[PDB]
Amino acid sequence: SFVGLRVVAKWSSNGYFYSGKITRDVGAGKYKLLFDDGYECDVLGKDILLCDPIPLDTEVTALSEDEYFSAGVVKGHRKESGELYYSIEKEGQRKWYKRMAVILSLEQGNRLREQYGLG
Amino acid sequence: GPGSMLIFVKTLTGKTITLEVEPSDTIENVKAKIQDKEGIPPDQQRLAFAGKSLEDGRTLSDYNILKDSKRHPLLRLR
Repeated sequence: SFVGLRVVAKWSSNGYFYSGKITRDVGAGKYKLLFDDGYECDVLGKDILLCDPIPLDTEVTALSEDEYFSAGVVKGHRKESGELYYSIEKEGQRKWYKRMAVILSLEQGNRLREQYGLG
Repeated sequence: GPGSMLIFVKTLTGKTITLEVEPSDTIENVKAKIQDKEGIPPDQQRLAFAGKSLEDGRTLSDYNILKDSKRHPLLRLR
């Protein structure tokens, strides 16, 4: 029933959560995840956030044009040609980011677990 | 150690990993850390930041890449 859903998920205890989709419910409380950047691996259910899109005013980490990740806040989203873009504000300025450019630190994702955790 | 900084590295498979690096770490040391974490031999690794190649013998600081602890560079394997 989670198969096919978009999620944000991590694969290490202290890692960042990345956008992807569940492709299979597998053994031992794990799910096969296909990340948007093409990486596929099994992940623990506890490490999955069923939030799509990430809601307004969520604190996230986003890859800017200058190739740095830094924190920002979600202020909007846009769907174009099947792709999702987030409007994220950093230091007072909004820019648009591809879905795959928006990740969550351990702390940022832990903030979403009570509302959006799987399980 | 104590003054280490977070970086991200995107591998050829599309996986992004994190590393903690010293401002003083050489590029060879970064490649060893990538091997140690992700298993990629250094001889396969060519690293770039923002489209510019990172030379063996230099640090990230020799490229003025590390900033404060708010902004974390994404290096890419090519």
